[PDB]
Amino acid sequence: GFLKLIEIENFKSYKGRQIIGPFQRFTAIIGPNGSGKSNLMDAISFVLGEKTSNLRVKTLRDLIHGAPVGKPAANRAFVSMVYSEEGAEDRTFARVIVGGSSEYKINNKVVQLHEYSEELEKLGILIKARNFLVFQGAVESIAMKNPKERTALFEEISRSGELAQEYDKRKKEMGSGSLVPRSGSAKQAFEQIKKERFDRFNACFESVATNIDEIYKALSRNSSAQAFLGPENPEEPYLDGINYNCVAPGKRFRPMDNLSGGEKTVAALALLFAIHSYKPAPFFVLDQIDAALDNTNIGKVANYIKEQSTCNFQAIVISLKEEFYTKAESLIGVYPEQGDCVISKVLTFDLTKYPDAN
Amino acid sequence: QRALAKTGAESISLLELCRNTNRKQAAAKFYSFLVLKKQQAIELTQEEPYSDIIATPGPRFHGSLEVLFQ
Repeated sequence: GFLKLIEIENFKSYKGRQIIGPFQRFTAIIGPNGSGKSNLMDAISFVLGEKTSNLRVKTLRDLIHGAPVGKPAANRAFVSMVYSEEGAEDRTFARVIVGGSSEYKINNKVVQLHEYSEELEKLGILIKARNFLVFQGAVESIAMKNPKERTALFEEISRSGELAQEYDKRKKEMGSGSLVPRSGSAKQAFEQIKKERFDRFNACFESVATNIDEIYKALSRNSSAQAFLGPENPEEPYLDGINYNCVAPGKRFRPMDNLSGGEKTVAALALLFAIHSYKPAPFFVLDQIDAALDNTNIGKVANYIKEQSTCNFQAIVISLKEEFYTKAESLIGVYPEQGDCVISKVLTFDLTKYPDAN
Repeated sequence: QRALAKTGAESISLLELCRNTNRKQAAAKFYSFLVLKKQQAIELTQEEPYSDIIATPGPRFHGSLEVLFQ
């Protein structure tokens, strides 16, 4: 389905109860320099299960509006997501701050964090892999990360990582760690967990690896572009790194680290979207991924999103660049209101009423 | 003397401002409303999501408002 709207109450700078959205299939969040856009990113992360340690605060209660100046505005706060799916009633996922503790709710009924995470997983929202959300300044790292860290992401998404413990145990029992490892039974038991881990991992990796080239072609709009994912260890891919290499469109092969910030961004988005072909997320939240893109690549990314936002995924972007955000269907504009603490509020603007022409 | 005669209205409708503009121009007017609000040159009201956005004078003076409401 799709993220229909966010409801926020007294969360960081979002004082009072505010409706964010409704979102269209392609919506941009914009506004002047301030804390409101980054706080909305944090609100989305919060309701989608982020740990307090990653929300720029020391304690959970510091997320309540007014805590930065020692005077919280309420004893409670929440962020709520309304999730919509054709042929089903709206489902509301909420995380409430009560008594300095987080309470999770689905359709206003309290659940434990485990069931909350489980229900989001069945919609394609993985709160550990977090492959649906890209933070400001982070998009290029998706293409540039250590290969071994890419393997970790594939082990989390594919659940092959759940087998790593039994794997390590059977490997040692087979003689790993001895000077000269030597048994038919232990060999078989290690070959069996090896195959199980291999099969889980490969179901994810082969899907992503076989779709990334077409996606990278579709983003840089060029047959000359090529993208390759390959394991350092083909017999046991989960043991070593997953290599990511691209041939920039119409350019000659350079080893990735020589690509421009813009080129790295496009390669990172291809990977992001290739992951989506294996375990699709209903929406992406992309924070300033256009920062290093020139106008040509901005056009190509927005075109890909637009043709994809017609019911493959929903795109919620935060952008500082009118070249990008004017290609969205609607705008959420964040603005400040004076107070003891700065207050953020929003406006909504429908761009589809105006011709994108002359 | 020429400045005194540049009278204005009690409110400005964003949707009226954006009538017969293209998408980039309309977005820029929307964005200008956000900036003017940050500068406290205007107050903003929007009755419901995606309704008209109405600007009224804010608690700070601001120059060149006949440019921004054109």
